[PDB]
Amino acid sequence: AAPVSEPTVARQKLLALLGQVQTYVFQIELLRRCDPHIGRGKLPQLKLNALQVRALRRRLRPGLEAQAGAFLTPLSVTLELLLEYAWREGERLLGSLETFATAGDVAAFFTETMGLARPCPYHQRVRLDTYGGTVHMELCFLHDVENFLKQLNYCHLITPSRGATAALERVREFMVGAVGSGLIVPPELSDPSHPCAVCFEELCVTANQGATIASRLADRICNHVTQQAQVRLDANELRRYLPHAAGLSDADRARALSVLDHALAYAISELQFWLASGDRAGQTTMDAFASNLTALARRELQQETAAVAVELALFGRRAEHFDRAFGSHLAALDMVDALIIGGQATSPDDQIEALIRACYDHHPLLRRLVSPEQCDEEALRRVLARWGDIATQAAADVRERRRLYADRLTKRSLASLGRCVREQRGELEKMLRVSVHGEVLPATFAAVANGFAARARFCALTAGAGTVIDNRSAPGVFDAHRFMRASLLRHQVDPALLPSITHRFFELVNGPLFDHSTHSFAQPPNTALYYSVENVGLLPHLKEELARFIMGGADWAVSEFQRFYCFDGISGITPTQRAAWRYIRELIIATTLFASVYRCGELELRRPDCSRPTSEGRYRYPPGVYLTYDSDCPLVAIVESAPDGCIGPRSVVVYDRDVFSILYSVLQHL
Amino acid sequence: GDALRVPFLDFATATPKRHQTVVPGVGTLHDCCEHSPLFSAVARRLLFNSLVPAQLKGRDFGGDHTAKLEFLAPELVRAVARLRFKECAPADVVPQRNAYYSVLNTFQALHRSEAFRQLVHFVRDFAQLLKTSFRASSLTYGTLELFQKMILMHATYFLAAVLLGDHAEQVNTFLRLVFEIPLFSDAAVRHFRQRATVFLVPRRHGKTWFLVPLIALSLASFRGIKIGYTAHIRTEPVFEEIDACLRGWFGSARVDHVKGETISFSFPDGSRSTIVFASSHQDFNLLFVDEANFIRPDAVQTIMGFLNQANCKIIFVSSTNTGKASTSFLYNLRGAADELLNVVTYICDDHMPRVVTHTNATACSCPVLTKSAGERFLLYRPSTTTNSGLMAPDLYVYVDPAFTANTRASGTGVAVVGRYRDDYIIFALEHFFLRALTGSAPADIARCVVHSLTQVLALHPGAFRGVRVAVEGNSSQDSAVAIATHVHTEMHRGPELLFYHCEPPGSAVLYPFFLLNKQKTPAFEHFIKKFNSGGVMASQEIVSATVRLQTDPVEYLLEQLNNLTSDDLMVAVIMAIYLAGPPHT
Amino acid sequence: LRDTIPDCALRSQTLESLDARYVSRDGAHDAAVWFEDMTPAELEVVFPTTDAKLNYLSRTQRLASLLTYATPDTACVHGELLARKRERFAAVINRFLDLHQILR
Ligand SMILES: Nc1ncnc2c1ncn2[C@@H]1O[C@H](COP(=O)(O)OP(=O)(O)O)[C@@H](O)[C@H]1O
Ligand code: BEF
Ligand SMILES: [Mg+2]
Ligand SMILES: [Zn+2]
Ligand SMILES: [Zn+2]
Repeated sequence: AAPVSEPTVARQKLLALLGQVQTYVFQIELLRRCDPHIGRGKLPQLKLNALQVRALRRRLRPGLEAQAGAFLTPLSVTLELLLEYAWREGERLLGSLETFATAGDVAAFFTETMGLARPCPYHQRVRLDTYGGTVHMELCFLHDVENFLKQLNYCHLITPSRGATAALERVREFMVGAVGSGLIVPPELSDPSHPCAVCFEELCVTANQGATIASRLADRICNHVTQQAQVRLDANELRRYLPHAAGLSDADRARALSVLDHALAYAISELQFWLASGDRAGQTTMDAFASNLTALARRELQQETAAVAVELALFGRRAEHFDRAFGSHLAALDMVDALIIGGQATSPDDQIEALIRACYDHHPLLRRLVSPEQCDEEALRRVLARWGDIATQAAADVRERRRLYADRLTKRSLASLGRCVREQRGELEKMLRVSVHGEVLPATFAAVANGFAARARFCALTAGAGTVIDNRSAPGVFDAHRFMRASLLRHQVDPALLPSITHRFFELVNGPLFDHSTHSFAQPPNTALYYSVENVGLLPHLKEELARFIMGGADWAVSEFQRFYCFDGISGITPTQRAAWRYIRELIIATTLFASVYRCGELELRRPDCSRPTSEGRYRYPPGVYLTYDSDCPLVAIVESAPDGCIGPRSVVVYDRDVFSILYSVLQHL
Repeated sequence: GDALRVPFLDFATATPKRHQTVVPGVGTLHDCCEHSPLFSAVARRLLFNSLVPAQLKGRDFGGDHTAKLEFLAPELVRAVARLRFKECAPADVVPQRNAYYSVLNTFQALHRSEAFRQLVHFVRDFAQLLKTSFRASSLTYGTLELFQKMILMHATYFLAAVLLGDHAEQVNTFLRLVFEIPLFSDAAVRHFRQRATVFLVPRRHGKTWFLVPLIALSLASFRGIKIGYTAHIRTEPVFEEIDACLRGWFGSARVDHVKGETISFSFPDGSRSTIVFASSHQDFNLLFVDEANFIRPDAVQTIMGFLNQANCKIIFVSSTNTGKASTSFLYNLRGAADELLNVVTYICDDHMPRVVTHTNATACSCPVLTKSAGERFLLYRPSTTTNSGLMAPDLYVYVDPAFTANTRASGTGVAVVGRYRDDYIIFALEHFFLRALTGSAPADIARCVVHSLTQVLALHPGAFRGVRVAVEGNSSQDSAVAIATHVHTEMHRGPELLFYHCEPPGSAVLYPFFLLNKQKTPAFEHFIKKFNSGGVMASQEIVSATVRLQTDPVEYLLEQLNNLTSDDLMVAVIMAIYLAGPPHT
Repeated sequence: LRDTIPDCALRSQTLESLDARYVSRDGAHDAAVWFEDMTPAELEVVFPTTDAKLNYLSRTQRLASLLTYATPDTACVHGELLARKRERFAAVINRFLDLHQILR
């Protein structure tokens, strides 16, 4: 039990290296805000680390290159993104620090590094390049990359391999710039109101009190592509840490603590412009929020003064970071622009608590708020148990309608009030708390690139290894194709088999992203396709043509002689998908009829997107007739591969564009 | 379990100990690597991917690994095996090794917990029995429907937190993996931990085909945990089916039962978990209420009492018919509840959203404005009389007249709106019905709107410099002009009054009416977007003389608005807001 | 297994020269994956915690993402998103305060 498989030790080494690279890209995102007079001091360390990353992504470059072409994995994708972004930022920061000391300007260095004058590097083009027309969109945000990846998984059965790899490279090049930081997710690219692919998968699964799922995807903040990380920061932070600082002489540390002790001895004015209802004179909630914000401002200003004093004591220089060199642009922002960004000495959680200690005070409703579980419990218990006259009349009716409104707000509508207060609190917390990143983008990117690279790898891997008897070049294959077509266009579909065709059809029209049918808790292909179809918003007049596409001597012979998987005539994204569905239904019904007429062998109508690699470089494509989704060589029949499974010297395969030609060549070879 | 038995990986680093943290499986890393879910959720899954047995990776997962989580190319592994770190700090090597091996020993000790062996023997046995679609095998596939997986999650995430309490985070992650639903926000997984959840399945969709395997495997795998069960008409089929399957795929010497009563499964110990049936009428921990729309009193008391316990999760799986879909006992619960009951419906709220959930239907058996925006709208009203500084100094009033009486569509709609911050707020509403055979319909309508305006003006004195009035003329231009003329005259008894004017086609005359045509679609489109984002609200002291003897005016407006896909008030409100080209004096 | 930091220690020698002379050479072995420590000391006295450092790193990011969107691109759809998000958060916080003012 001593030896562990070498891939496990290599994965542990890669995890350690990913952690180190993440630490390095954190030091980088720190030195992008530090004073240039200190960047010049840390110049040799940054140069050494840049050399390290350069020499690192050359020992892994051929490895990661072979990996991308064979079954990408979230670890490899995250490592590629972090290595590339760390290399980029290392070179850029080194260049921007060496540009400094030629100009000697701090504001210029900050407008360079933090990117204050760059021309919005968060734009990108894709050019999906499907059959029947090439639809091109523009990645701007993160949810846009997620939507494009889901769109590619959906229209996976039309786009070719190389077009998909090109689009995926042009998407990874944007992810390197967006998901490359992996830690702070700049707010220019984040729209949490847009639910990602997993918000739908966790809304289908959780409770839905009526409320069709399309009516719940409007209120969700989606909490997955940009997490919150719940940062907490003490009050007397530096005073706790100054006695035990690293590399400080005891005399200097003592006099620094002395200077600290000695020095320890927002836009509130713009609150009255806010719409504050209720009584104007007296203890109100807006004044309490103003007092809380004033206390937080006092704490932050005190911490800042203490920091300036202790820096003047220890080093003797008032360092200029990105919050002190741009204090002119700061300290002039409105209340909201100071709430969204601010508090280098507090935490967004301190702002949340400063608001909530002002809202919830001295009051029924708070009981429902604090513990909704007991509220639903008591609900279930209750269910189981069961001109002058104008002015005066205006005042009177407004009195008797404010009374009725308050009576409603205290007696009824408590479900709606609880839901609305919870959602408002969530919309606050998601805005204030520090969004770090999510783990959805690399997961979906790997899940889609895996399927596409698997299709390409099967197309390239069954090239030789035996007889490659091709039926796309037709000497007389008409003679043996029309005969088989007439021999299969003769029998009935035997509707006792439709519960199998309706499953082996959705198992092919589906995509490689949403498995949901190979989970070992598998769901039928119905829902496995309903996910990949409803996520990418589909016209309801198309969603029924998925379910009812098999309930019905034609309609399973819609292919021409040589052009089975060929969309030369049609153009678009809906009609191309319709022709793809026609061709796939035709293949399935043809296979079923061939089994129900001839008892030669089994076909099982497999897909190349399956057959995940083993511990190392082994694929073992099993026998059967594959779909391969390739308009240049759609049908590939592996009549017999090998005793082990992998395509070896005895793995005679049959290419063909013509479905019935495959169904005849299988019979001839078996 | 493979990734738990990994050696130290010396892996020296430069970060001070005051910052570094210990991630399992790997050595000691800087603290930032614990804040970024990009690396944390990878170093946390490649480890828990070893506790998951080999029968829960999937149908096609790879040879001997979850190839979509742990796969290194045959060239990247050979190029990685030649990477070597600093490897050491002789004064600092021993503490780091101790910390890493201590965390990994915590994990390994979690691997050996008997209560965890039971949870494994449950989920693995379930995913294995499901391969044969729950046949009578002693121990083409048997795919679960969606709710047949939600019930399993509700049972497993509960029994995990109850039997294994000292491993909340680790077992939570292990179950997230084993259900193949990783990267789930902890709010949902926490929602799975709740008790007293209600299901509503249509008949013949499969509720007893999945319960009795759930019951049998929640019996035979876990130990010492009872299982309640109750139904109205004396449960005998489900009881006999549980007996059959248990004696089938387990030793029939182990099962012991008396007809229509306690079933018990034996064990090497004296655990002997039971299914005591409460249909004929202590600690149960399941109490599978199999029918919850037909209960008789004095039987609801046991269910109301078991709620007082802390270990029971009363699952109200109860069938529906769609001929009695609105069950007198549960479908009312969706009113005042939060993540409690989940219906299994394929024809949703409307008469035909079936095309939406069409592909979601079993294969074997073969609203413009959002509700939240409406609830938020009626639920929160700003007090305009005390926040007047937030209002724009202009009032906009739209009159959508109907010049008939004794008809339901004969109502005249009036709306008085303005800007509030950058949003829109309604100050007044009227849904006015002509008295039959009056001689002065335009003046009656004018008197109605003037009375509304006056009240709004008196409630906010000195707030408004202008009021701009549009009278829709589609019905009758002359009658619309007459209304404007009476409004004009009556208002003559400060704020300036301006009418929208219209130069009808082929005319040079500017009439004080508004013609609603090309601007309808933009107006509606903008409203819908604004309303849905929380940008249109009603004044807390909203005025209405005509909606003051039967219903709340805001509630009434919202009923009309929820018809978007008698509309005089909706049209007036949407158009008054659209108004808020120049109108004049 | 000699480390890279005790390999080269000298004057500026612009980064590409070092890459050419030390690591791009094919005769090397490419050991020593030990990184260095680049965060300074003047940045630890004032932010002495990965939590505080991350909070400051996020505050400056949220400020920079405001200064760049405040030659005539004038649309920069990221700018419109960042204005819509601010104008939504303002209304949401105002209504969250006002509603609890009314609940009394
Ligand atoms: N996804 C499914 N997996 C397994 N059986 C299913 C599925 N969908 C439908 N069935 C079939 O439906 C039947 C279950 O009906 P049952 O649950 O007893 O109905 P009721 O809800 O009226 O008690 C079984 O014949 C079962 O095979
Ligand atoms: F679908 Be049933 F319970 F006859
Ligand atoms: Mg029955
Ligand atoms: Zn999301
Ligand atoms: Zn832009």
